[PDB]
Amino acid sequence: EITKKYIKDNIINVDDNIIKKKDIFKLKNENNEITECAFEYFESKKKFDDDIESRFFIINDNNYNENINLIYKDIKYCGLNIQTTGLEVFDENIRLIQIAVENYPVIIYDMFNINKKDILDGLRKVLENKNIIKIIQNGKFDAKFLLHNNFKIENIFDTYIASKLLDKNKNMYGFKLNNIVEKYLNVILDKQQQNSVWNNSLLNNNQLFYAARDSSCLLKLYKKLKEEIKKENLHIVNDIENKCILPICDMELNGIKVDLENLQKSTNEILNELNIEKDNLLRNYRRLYKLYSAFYLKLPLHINTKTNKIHTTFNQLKTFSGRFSSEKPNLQQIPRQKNIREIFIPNDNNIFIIADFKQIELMIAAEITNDEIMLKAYNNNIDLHTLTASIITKKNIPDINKEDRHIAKAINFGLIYGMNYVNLKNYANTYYGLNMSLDQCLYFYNSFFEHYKGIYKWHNQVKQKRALQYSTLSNRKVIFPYFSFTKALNYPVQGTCADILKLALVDLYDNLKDINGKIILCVHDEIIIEVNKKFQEEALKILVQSMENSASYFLKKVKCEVSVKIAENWGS
Ligand SMILES: [Cl-]
Ligand SMILES: [Cl-]
Ligand code: NA
Repeated sequence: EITKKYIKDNIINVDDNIIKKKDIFKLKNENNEITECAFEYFESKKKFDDDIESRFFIINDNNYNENINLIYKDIKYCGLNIQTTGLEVFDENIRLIQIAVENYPVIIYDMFNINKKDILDGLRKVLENKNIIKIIQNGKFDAKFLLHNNFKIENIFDTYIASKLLDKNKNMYGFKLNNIVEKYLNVILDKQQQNSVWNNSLLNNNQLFYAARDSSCLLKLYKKLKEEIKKENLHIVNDIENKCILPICDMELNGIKVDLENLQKSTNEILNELNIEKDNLLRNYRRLYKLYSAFYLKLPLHINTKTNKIHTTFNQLKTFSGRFSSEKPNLQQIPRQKNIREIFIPNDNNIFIIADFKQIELMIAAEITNDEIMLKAYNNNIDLHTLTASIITKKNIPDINKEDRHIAKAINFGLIYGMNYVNLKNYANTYYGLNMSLDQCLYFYNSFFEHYKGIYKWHNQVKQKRALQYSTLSNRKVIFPYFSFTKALNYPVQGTCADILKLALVDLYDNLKDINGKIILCVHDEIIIEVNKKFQEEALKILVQSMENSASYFLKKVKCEVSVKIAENWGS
C-alpha cells in the first residue's frame, strides 16, 4: 500500500520518508519576465541534519514538464553526477544523470524510463555549453560514460583532481566522495548506496536521496576547493589537469588496434625458440621465458575480440612525479624492441604520427638552475653531451669523438641528478660499460661543477636547506615524508615534464578537431596520434606545434626539440 504510492515515477517507498509535493518555483522566460512555474518534486519526511539539498525532481516519459529545462537559464555552474550499472563503460549503462543547480532541488534524469530525445535536449545544451562549469567528482569516469553514450561535455571542475593536488602526494587513499565531503563539509553521505543495485528497473527512496545529495554537495565543494586552490597557487596546474580529462578519455576510448597475425605468428616463434633452447640445453632462456610469459602470454587477455584493440587505463594523478601512469596493460612495460612494437598499428585508412621530446629533462634543469653555459649552449644548438665532452677532455668540437660523448653521457646523467664521484664510477662502469678510476671520476666531478655553476648552486642550496616542500613550473606541489637529495633534484624536472606533456595534450586535443584526429598514447616523453591518411602532413604540423606551444608556456630561456615521425606502427 505505502510501498506502492509512487510506482508511477518508478520509485519504491520502502521506508516512509519519500513525499511528493508540488510548489511554485522562481523562474524567468527569454523575455526577462518572471515566469514562476509549478513543479512536482520529492522530499524526505525526516529532515537531514545539514544544508545539503536532499529534495529532487525526477524526469521520466510520464511526468516530463519542459519548464524544468528553463532552470538552466543563466546558470554559471552546476553539479554533475551519474549513476551507472557498473564500472566498465562498454559493458554498462548510465542509470541516472543528476544535475544540481543551486537553490533548487536536484534534477534527476531517469535514463531507464526515458525513451525520447527532446527531454535530454536541455541536458545536452548545458553539457556542451563551454560557459558553464560542470562540477564533477571523478570526472574521467563520468566523462567516459557520457562521451560513450553520445553526450558531449566541455568545461569541468573535478573535485577529485582538486583534492589530490591539495594533498601533494601525502596520502594514497582518502579521495572518494564520502571522504572529500566528510573532510571539506563535515557530512557523512550514505556510502552503502554506491554498491546498491542501480540495474533495478525501479529505485528505492534512499537511493534517490543519495543520488541527489551526491550531486548537490558538489556545489559547496566547488566553493571550498576553488578557494583552497587559489590560496595554494594551484590554479595553473588544476586548470591544466581539468582540461586534460578530455584528452585522457579520448585515449582510453580510442584505444590502439593490434595486429593479431604478427602477434600469433610471433607467439608461435617464441614457442619454437624456448623449446629448441631446452633441446639445446640463463641468458636466452629467461629472455624467452619472460618475453613469452610477460608479453606474449598476457597481451591476448587485453584485446577485445570484436574490435581487435586494447583500451588501457590512464591514471592522471597516481604518481609521485605527476607523469601519466598506465595499467591493464602498463604501456611503459611493453618491450621497446621493434619486433614487438610493430604489432600495434593504426586503424583502416588511418596512420600514426609519433613525436618525442629530446633532452627535455636536461633543458628543464638548465632553465630552473639558470646555468649559463648550458642555456647558451642549447641556444647555439650545441649538444649537451658534446658540451660536457669539450669541458672534460678540454678538446675542441672538431676533435671530439664518439667515445668522449659516451663518457659525457655518463657524466651528465650521473652528476646532474646528485651522484658523487664513487657512484659515478659504479654508474658509468655498469650502465655504460666503462672502466673509470676514482681519480678520473673525481676529476669529472670537480670539472663538471667548476663549469656548471648554476647546477652546483642548485645542488648545494637543496642539500643545505634539506626541504620537504618542492614544486614544478606549473606550481604543482609535493611534500616529502623525509628529505632525499636525489628525489629533491628529480621532482622539478620530471614534474615539469608532466606539466608539458599534459598541456600539450590539451592544446593537441583542441587542435585536432578539424581533421578529427584521435589521441592514442602518451608514454615517457612520447605522444602518438591517429589521423586519416589524407591529413598526414597537416597532423604532423599540428602535433609538433602543440607540443612546442606547451613547452613554450613553461620554458623561457630554452627552446625544446621535437623529433617527429609518421609511421604505420609503433616500432618504426
Ligand atoms: Cl606557492
Ligand atoms: Cl581553479
Ligand atoms: Na561522479
